[PDB]
Amino acid sequence: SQFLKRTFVGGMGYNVKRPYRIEIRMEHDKKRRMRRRNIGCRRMMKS
Amino acid sequence: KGWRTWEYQHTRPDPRPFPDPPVNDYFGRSRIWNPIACKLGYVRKKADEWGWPNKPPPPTGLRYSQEFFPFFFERYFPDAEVRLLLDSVLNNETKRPVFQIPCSMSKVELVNYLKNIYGIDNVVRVEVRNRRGRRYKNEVGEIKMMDDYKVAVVELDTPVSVELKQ
Amino acid sequence: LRKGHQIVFRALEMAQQGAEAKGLDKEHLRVAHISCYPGPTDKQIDIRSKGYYAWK
Amino acid sequence: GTLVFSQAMRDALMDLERAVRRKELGLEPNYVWDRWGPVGFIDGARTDHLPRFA
Amino acid sequence: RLELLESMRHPRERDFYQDHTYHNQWLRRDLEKHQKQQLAARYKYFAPDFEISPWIWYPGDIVEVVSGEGIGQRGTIIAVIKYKNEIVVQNINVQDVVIPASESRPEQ
Amino acid sequence: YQRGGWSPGSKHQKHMTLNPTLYLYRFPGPHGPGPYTMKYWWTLGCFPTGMEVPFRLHEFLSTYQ
Amino acid sequence: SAAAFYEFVDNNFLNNKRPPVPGGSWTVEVLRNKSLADLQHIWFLLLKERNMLKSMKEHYLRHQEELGAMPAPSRLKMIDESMRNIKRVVKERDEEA
Amino acid sequence: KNSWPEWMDNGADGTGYGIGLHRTHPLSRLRGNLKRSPSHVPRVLGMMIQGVWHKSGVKLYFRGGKPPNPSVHPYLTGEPCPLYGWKVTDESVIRQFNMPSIDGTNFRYKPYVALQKPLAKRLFFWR
Amino acid sequence: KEYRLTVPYRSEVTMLRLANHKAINSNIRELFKKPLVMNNIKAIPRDLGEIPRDYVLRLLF
Amino acid sequence: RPHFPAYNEDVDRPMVVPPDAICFNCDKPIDAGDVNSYVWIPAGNATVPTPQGYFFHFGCFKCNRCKYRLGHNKFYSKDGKAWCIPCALGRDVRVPTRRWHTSYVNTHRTGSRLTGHFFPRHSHQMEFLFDPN
Amino acid sequence: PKRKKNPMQLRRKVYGLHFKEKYLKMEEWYYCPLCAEPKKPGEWCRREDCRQIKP
Amino acid sequence: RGRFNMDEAAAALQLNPAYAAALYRPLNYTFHIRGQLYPAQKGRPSRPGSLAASQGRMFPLYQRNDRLDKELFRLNSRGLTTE
Amino acid sequence: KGGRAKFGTRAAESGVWNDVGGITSRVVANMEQNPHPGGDDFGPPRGPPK
Amino acid sequence: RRRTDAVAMYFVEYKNRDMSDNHKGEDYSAGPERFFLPPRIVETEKGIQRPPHMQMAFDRWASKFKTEEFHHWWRLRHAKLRYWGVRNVPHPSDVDPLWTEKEEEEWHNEMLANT
RNA sequence: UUAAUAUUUGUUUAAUGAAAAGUAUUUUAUUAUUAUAUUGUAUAGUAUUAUUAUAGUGUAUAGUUUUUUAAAAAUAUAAAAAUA
Ligand SMILES: [Mg+2]
Ligand SMILES: [Mg+2]
Ligand SMILES: [Mg+2]
Ligand SMILES: [Mg+2]
Ligand SMILES: [Zn+2]
Ligand SMILES: [Zn+2]
Ligand SMILES: [Zn+2]
Repeated sequence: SQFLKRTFVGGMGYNVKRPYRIEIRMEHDKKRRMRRRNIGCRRMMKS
Repeated sequence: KGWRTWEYQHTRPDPRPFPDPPVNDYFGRSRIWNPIACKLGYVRKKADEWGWPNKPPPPTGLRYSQEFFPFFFERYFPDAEVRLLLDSVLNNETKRPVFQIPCSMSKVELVNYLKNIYGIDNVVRVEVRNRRGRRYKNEVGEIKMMDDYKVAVVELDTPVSVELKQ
Repeated sequence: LRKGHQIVFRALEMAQQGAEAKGLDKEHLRVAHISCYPGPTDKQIDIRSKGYYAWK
Repeated sequence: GTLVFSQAMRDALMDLERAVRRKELGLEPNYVWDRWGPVGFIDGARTDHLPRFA
Repeated sequence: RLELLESMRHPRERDFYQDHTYHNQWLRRDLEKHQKQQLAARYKYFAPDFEISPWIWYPGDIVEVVSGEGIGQRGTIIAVIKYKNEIVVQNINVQDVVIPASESRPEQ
Repeated sequence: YQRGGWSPGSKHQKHMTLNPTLYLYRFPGPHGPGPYTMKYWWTLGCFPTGMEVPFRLHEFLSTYQ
Repeated sequence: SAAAFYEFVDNNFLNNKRPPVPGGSWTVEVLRNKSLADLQHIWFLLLKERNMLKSMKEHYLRHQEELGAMPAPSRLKMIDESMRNIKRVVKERDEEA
Repeated sequence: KNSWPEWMDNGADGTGYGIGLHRTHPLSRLRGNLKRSPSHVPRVLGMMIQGVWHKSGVKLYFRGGKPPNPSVHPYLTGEPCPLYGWKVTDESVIRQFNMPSIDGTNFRYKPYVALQKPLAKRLFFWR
Repeated sequence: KEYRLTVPYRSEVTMLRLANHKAINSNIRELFKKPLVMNNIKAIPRDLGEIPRDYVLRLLF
Repeated sequence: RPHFPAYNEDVDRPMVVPPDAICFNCDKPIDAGDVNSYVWIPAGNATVPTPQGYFFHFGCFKCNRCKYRLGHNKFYSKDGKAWCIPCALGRDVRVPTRRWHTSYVNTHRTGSRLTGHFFPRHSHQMEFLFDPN
Repeated sequence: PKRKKNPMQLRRKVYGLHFKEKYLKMEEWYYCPLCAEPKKPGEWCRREDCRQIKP
Repeated sequence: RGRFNMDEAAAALQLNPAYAAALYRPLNYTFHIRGQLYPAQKGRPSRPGSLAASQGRMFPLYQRNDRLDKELFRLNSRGLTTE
Repeated sequence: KGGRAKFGTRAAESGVWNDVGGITSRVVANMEQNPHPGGDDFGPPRGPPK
Repeated sequence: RRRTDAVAMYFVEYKNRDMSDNHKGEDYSAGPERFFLPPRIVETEKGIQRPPHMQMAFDRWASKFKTEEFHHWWRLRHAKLRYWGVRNVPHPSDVDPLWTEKEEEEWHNEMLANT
C-alpha cells in the first residue's frame, strides 16, 4: 500500500467529528454503567 | 352543495379505519383477559346448564341452591388438576415439594386437597406464584399455549423424596 | 489479505479433497475454471437523519 | 391464650417495664404517662405519640 | 456450514439482535404464500369431507392397477389408510425405506 | 421524498411522512434468504425482525420423521 | 409421608420399565348400573390417576431432550373419556330427579 | 355508592391491605368489585393493566410484569381485620374436598376396565 | 478538548480538576460546580447560639 | 465562579479528629475515624466545648427541644444543647413537610469544608515566606 | 450534474497502474526452511527458531 | 497464604455474608430494584440437539434475595400496626 | 415552540415522550389520608352507640 | 496480521534470556494452556526455579481467577459481547469455565513437575 | 451509475432503591423469617443497542471495566516569541 499512499489512492480527506463523539460515547457508557443500564453500540445502523 | 347520491346503489361502505377483530391474537406474558361479556357467553352457559332452549328452565330456588347440577357436581365430583413437580422430590430428600395447581385454588384449598385425597397431614405453609401458561410453536410455526397454572411450594415437617432406581 | 481470497482458499481446500477422493493426483492439479455469479441478497435498514431512511 | 398485642401496646409495656426496672434499681422511676392528662401533658407543652419509631 | 460462514465473515462486521428481537414474536400471523401452498399441497386430507364415501376397499380384496406405474398388475389389499384415501397393495409400488443409523444400529 | 420504490425491499431514498415503515433490521431480499439471515435462522431460531413465522416443517420431515 | 408422594409418580417410570397400555375405559352402558357412591369412588380413582399422568407428562415436557416422548399416552384420553361418561350419567340422573 | 365494600377501594389498613379485584362465589353472600358492565370495564381494565398507586408509595394490586386474571381468582371468603390477618366470613366458599372410603366393593374398582419391558427413548408413541 | 488535558505530563492541579467523585476530601469546588441535584452537597452548617454570640458581644463591647 | 478555594490547607492550624470526642445533643463518645457517622463543624476555635469544632451524630444533629430537623442546616446552641432557629426565637413548633427527625447534612465536615479557615491564615505568615530569614 | 456511466467508462480504471497494483498482483514467496510453509522475505514466525535465525 | 475472603470478613464483622457479598455487586441482581439486563443472559428454551438454558442455572450467584430485600428495603407492618 | 416542533420543550434526553400506554388511572389510593378508610363501620365500633 | 485492522504485528522481547533470573528457559513458541497458568518451559530447563517474591505474586494473581465469581464474569462477558453484536461468541449456556477441579489438579501436578 | 464512495471501526470504569414506560417463554428466580385469604416485582422515550444521569427518596474512596490505524493538502478546534 506504499505506492497507493504515495500516489494518494483513496480519499485524501477523513472524518472529523469522530475524535470527539468517541469520547462523548465513552462518557455516556460510564453514565450508563452508573445508572445500571446495559451498554449499547454507538452506531448500530449508521455503519 | 349536494353530492350525486342518485348514482350509488343503497349499500353501506366499510369505515376507513377498519376495526380489528375482538379475538385476542397475542399469546405473550402480558396477555389481558377481556372484561367485556358477550351474548354468546350467556347463551352457551344456559345451554350447558339446563339445555336451553330444548328444556324448561329450573325454578329460581334450584338455580340458586347448592343442588343445581353444576354446583352439585363440583362439590361431589371435584375437578382439580393438582400435579407434582418431580424435579423437586426426585432423587433428593427435600422439605418443600412443588406442585402445579389450577389458578383458581387457594392455599387452604390445596391444604385440604392434599390432606383428604392423598393424606398429607404435615403442611407448614404454602407459597403461591401465578405463572403464564407455557407457550411454544410447532413445526408449521403456529403459536400454542398451555393452560395457566400456579406454582405452589409446600413446606412440610418431615423431608420427603422419591427414589429412582438406577 | 482479502476476504475473497480466504473464501477461494476454503473452496480450493474442499475441491482438492473432492478431487483426491475421486482419485486425481494432487501434485498435478490445476485451476481449470474459476468464476462467480450473483446469488441471494439480504436487506438492512439504514436510518438517516431528518426522518429519512434507505435499505442497504 | 396470649392477648393479641399491637405496637402501641408493646411500647406502653416498654414504658411500664422501664418504670418497674427503675423502681427495682431504686432510682426515681419517671413514668412518662403519669404527666398525661385529658388536655394532654400536665406540665410539658411538648407533643408525644405512640408507637414511637426507631 | 454455519461455522464456516461465520469464519469466512470478518470480525469488524457486527450483527445485532442475536438473542432478542425488536418486534414481538408472539403475535400470531400468517405464513408466506409459498409456505401456505406447500401446506395445502402436502396435507390435502385436512379438507372437509375428503374421505371417499362409500368406502369399498378393505384388506383382502383382489384388485388390479388401472393407471399409473405397474398398470395391469393384480394384488391383494394389505392395509387401508382410510382418511388419506390410500391403499397398500401386495408387491405393488415397492420402494426402499431408508432407516437412519443410530448409536448401536447401522443404517439399514 | 420517495426517490424509488415503495416496498421496504426497494433500493432508494424514502421518508417517514410519505412512506412510513416499521423497524425492519434485517430481512431476506427479493430472491432468497441470504446467509446473513440464515445465520439468525440457525442461531436465534428466527429471522432478526420477528415478523417471519418459523416454518421448519421440511427439516423436521428430513430429520425427526 | 413419602407414600403419599409415591402415588404421584408412575412405578414403571421409577423401575425403568415399559408402562403397558390398559384395556379400556368406563363406558356409559356400564356406569348406568352403578350407584352414586361407587360413581364418586371411581371418580376419585380417575382423579388420582389423572394427577399422576399429568405429572408424568409435565416431567417429560420438562425433559424432552433427554427423555423422549411419554410412553403410552392413551391413558390420559382413557381417563378423560371415563370422567366424561361419569359426568354424563350424573347429569342424566340429576335431570330425572 | 358502590355495591362492594369500601376496603376494596381503600383498605382499612394504613398500608392499603385488601386492594384489588375480588371475585365471589355465585351462591355466596359477599359482594366484590369484579363487574363486567360497560361502566365498570374501564376501572377493571385499569386495575388489571395500570394497577393502583397508594399514597404510601407502593403499588398494591399490580406492580408490573404478568397481569392478574380476575376471572380465575379464587372466590372471596371474608374481610380483613386489624387484630388478625383475615376473617373468614363465608366458609361454604372454601372447597372442603372430601372423598368416600373403602366401604363396599370399592376394593375391586380400578381406574381402567379390563378388555375382553426395559423402556427405551423413542420419538413418538402412538397409543 | 483542553490543552492541559491533552498535554502528556499532567499537572497536579489538572489531576485535581478531574476529582468529580463524590467522596471524602475531594475537589469541593469542582464538585460544587455541578448542579445541586447532581452533587450531594447540603447547606453549610453554621453554628449559632451563645458560643459565637458572647464572643462577638465582647469584641463589639 | 464558586469564589471559594478547594482543598483547604491546614498547614497553619491543622484540623484533625481528636482522640476523645463526644456529642453536643448526647454528650456520648463518637467514633474517631473508622466511621464518618458523626458531623464535624470546624471553625478553628479552642472555645469550649469540644475545641477546633464540635461534633454531632447524623441522627442527633436535630433540634433538642422539638426533636425536628433544621431549616437552613443551621442550629442554635442553647446552654449546651442544639436548638433550631424557630425554637430559639420562641416561635411555635412548625412540622416540616420533608424529613422530620433528620436534617440534610453531609458527613465528616464535607458540608462545612467550603467555608472556614484557609491558607494563609494570618498576614505575618506570608511575610515569613517572602523574607529570606 | 452527474449522469450514468457506460461500461467503457467503468473499465478505464483498470487501464491505470493504481488499480493493478491494488488488486491484480501476486506475491513472491518461498518455503520456510524451518516451518515448510509459504513465506515472504522480511516477515517471520512466532517460533524460537524463526526468531533467532529468521529466514 | 491468608488471602482476603468475603465470607471470612463477614464472619469477622458480623455482617450477614450474603448481604456482605451483595454489597459488592449491582443492586438489581440481588434486590427488586430497577435495573436493565442483557437478553443473552436470560434463559432460552431447549432446541433439537441442545438442552434448555435457565438464567438461574447459568447465574446462580446473580439471583435476587427476597429475604434480604424484605429485611433491608421493604417495611414491616408489625412496627406500624396500632390498634 | 421551543426546542423541537412536534415535541416542544420536552427534550428527548429528559423524561418519556408519552407516559400513557393504553390507559392510566388518575386516582390515587387513600388520597384523603383518613385514619380509617375501611368505611363508615368496619372492624371495631367507633364511638358509643345512639 | 491482526484480522480486525490488518496491522503488522511485532514480537518484542529481551535478548539475554538465559542470564535472567525470571524467564530462564521459558518457551514462547506457543502460549500456555491458560493466561493465568505459568508459561511453557523447555524440557531441558524443567528443574529451574523462580524468585520467591515473583512466584508468590504470580500465585496470588492466578488464584484470583480460580473463583466462581470469575466464571460469572466470564459468562456475563459472553452475554455483553453477544449483545454488542460481536460474532463467534457462544451462548453463556454453551460456555464452560476456564478453571475446574480436575484441570487445576493436573495443572498443579505439572507445576510440581516443573518445580 | 454515483460506488475503489460517504459513514462505522470497541486498548482501560469516579457512580447507588420507586411510578409512569417497557412484557422480553424468569422450567421451582430467589428460601427463608414473620404471619395467616387474593394480587402482582429484572428491560424507558426520541421511527434504533441514538448528543441522552428521566432527579421520587437517600448518600457517598466498591476505580460499580467494549473505541482501529506508521507521513501529506483543505477544514475543524487548542495553543501560538525579547514585534506592533
Ligand atoms: Mg406497568
Ligand atoms: Mg421491547
Ligand atoms: Mg426507548
Ligand atoms: Mg428522529
Ligand atoms: Zn449525638
Ligand atoms: Zn426546635
Ligand atoms: Zn518459520
